[PDB]
Amino acid sequence: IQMTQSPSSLSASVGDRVTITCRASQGINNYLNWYQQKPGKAPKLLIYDASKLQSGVPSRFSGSGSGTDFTLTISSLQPEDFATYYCQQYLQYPMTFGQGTKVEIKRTVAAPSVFIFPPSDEQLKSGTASVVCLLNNFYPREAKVQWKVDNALQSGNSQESVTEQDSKDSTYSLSSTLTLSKADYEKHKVYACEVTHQGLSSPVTKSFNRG
Amino acid sequence: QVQLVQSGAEVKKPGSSVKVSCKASGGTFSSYTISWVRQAPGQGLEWMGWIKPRWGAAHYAQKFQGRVTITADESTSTAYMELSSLRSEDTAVYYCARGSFWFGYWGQGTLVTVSSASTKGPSVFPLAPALGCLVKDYFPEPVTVSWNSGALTSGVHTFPAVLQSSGLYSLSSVVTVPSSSLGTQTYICNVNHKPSNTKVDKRVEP
Amino acid sequence: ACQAKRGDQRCDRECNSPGCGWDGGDCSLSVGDPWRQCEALQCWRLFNNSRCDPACSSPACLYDNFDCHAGGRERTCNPVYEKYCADHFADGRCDQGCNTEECGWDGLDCASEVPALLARGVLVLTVLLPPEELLRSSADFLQRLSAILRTSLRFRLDAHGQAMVFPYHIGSVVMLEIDNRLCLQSPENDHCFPDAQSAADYLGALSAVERLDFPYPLRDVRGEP
Ligand SMILES: *[C@@H]1O[C@H](CO)[C@@H](O)[C@H](O)[C@H]1NC(C)=O
Ligand SMILES: [Ca+2]
Ligand SMILES: [Ca+2]
Ligand SMILES: [Ca+2]
Repeated sequence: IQMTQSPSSLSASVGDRVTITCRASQGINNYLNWYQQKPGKAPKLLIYDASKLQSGVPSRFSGSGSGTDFTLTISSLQPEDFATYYCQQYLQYPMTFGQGTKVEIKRTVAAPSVFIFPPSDEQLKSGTASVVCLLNNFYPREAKVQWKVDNALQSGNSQESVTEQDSKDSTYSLSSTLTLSKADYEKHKVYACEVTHQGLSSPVTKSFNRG
Repeated sequence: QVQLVQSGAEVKKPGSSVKVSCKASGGTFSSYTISWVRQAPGQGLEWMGWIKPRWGAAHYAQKFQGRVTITADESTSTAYMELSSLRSEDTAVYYCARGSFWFGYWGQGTLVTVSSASTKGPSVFPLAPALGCLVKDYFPEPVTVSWNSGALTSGVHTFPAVLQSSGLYSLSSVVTVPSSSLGTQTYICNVNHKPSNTKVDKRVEP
Repeated sequence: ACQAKRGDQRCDRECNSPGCGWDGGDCSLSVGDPWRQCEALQCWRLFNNSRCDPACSSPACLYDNFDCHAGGRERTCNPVYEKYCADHFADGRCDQGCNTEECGWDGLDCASEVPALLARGVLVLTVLLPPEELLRSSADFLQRLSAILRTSLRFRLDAHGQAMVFPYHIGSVVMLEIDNRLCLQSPENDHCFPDAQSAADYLGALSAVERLDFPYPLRDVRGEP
């Protein structure tokens, strides 16, 4: 039984009414549970059998639905409700879960400030070159980073890492690291990072010339 | 109050086996079922199976047939999950939960990491001006990273450690400071790696 | 073989097999296929065996007749206490010896302060006994059904506070509610019927495997909203 949650990501503010839906591939009557999970913590049962509130769970959480379509409603969303929510069927084996709905804090659109770091001389000695592009304090989380080496679009040689939403300003930060051998790094001059984000009128390019 | 306490995090090489334990306290686990659920890094939840320690009956998800062994010791109120022929895809947090169909009570989760790479140490490379610090090619996790031994908390973004093609983790950290200060302010990045006891402290200069 | 007996409102054990559709439902209390949602096809063969079959333990697979949930003596009420529990069920006095799910929960006499947690719908039973006769042993009837379903059963009441037992056109049409107020009072609180049809399918599965020990001429069962 395939469980499909909608949306996968949801942006909301304190006090908002929030609705998360769960679609089962076949009818599961009312055999459905809802869980909350925070990073680095175990899931927490909220609702069992579609609409029954688990003891110790605040009344602001309510479940509804039957058959194939289910709804988790959070009435006045509180700060501690920003987490990932999962639905789970318990009708047939194996017990299966939805892919989760991450509930993040709304903020106004903020364009990233972009920075490019050449590999250090210290790293170059070891025979490896890491070129780092930083996208700092942006919102929403969606961003596109494109690497160009002497105007040649790079593919499969970069890794991105995104921070969790900031506790003070509700923004995201992202690092894109281009990895090359010292040999490949020394045969090229222009290293550029191109950033596409909602807050930017046009994609922004930060670059340097090797040496 | 009923509590489920799991064994500590595991580091395993491919082909090896892991055995995770879960101790129940408060309740006398005679009238209950203990379930095993795993969660791969950025992924969702996956049920592996269950056990009723009173009569020792176990049930498993088909995809874990032959590789998983679920047992329990009535006298110690403890359930065990043994997973054999370990693969890199088995790297996950393994949760112990109580209830068969729905779980109100959970364990804290045991982190198992399958990697054919040895407990190698990190190497710090500085990023000069926004100023950064790079922590490259270390195994396993975690790495501490505080600036000016903790002083500089203001505008610091510590990135989660992404796995490389080599099989080694790479974390990075960056701070946002003013352009005037750079020349005077001797900004330092400090990183502690405890599995390989590396206490590297580095300085950034443009 | 016996097509003339399929759905003839009389159970014939010679035709009571999954192939012959449990004698056209006549031997499964009008439940077509009690295992219709069960993901494993040969679960009915393992339903009657007094042993846990984990692959047949899902709610769809009718909890493998509770043999995974209640493995030991707690699977049944003690027969030496069975008449006592029937005589003292829902008499307004707490009898702790009958205050277990297998004995019928003393008809909730010990849990007057726990709010009702009713399952969805009404359990409808046709019993070939006149309403007067049926209600003359109603506590025994409810206690035994409560003991079988491992939950609390009571007569649904109408606007005038009367039990919803109607003449059958001969017999009775009995309307029951399932109160899970103590089912969900743990330990394994997941082995609880969420609705009246679930309970009706389970009763049909017991009648199909000839393991229903109910001293009443029960013809059929169904769940209704
Ligand atoms: C079901 O179990 C009871 C136990 O007494 C037995 O009498 C009955 O014959 C069994 N039914 C089948 C079809 O095996
Ligand atoms: Ca017949
Ligand atoms: Ca069985
Ligand atoms: Ca009583």
